[PDB]
Amino acid sequence: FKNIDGYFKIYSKHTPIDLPQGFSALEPLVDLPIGINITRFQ
Amino acid sequence: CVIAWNSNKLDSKVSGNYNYLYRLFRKSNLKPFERDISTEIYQAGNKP
Amino acid sequence: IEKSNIIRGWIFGTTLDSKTQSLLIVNNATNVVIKVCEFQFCNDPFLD
Repeated sequence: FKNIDGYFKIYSKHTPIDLPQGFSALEPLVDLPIGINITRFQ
Repeated sequence: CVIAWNSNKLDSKVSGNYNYLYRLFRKSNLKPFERDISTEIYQAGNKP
Repeated sequence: IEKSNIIRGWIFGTTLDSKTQSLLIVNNATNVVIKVCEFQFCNDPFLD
């Protein structure tokens, strides 16, 4: 999850299986023009 | 692009219009492409 | 790291109250609902 210049971007990935040792990439899936102030999440 | 034009005959009333409001006080400067709609009074002193 | 889809969604905002803006992302088994509104929370957020 990233939020820059008033835009909210969400990248995601799924896979089958402490975190495992391996290499994988993530693809862009959401961009929204929210444009608010975000500091804490749940 | 930025476009500006005149709307005198569409937003002027003899008795005066007060539907349009602006903000004058804030604690910190505004981030680009940001919208705030708060109403809390500007804390200039200690007592709320 | 999950099985049977226990984790559902997320909340984003400044103070998470009825006063200022809030984003909800919910995944109630049918569609990915994203909703940015002026939203109220409780102290024990959970779904059936």
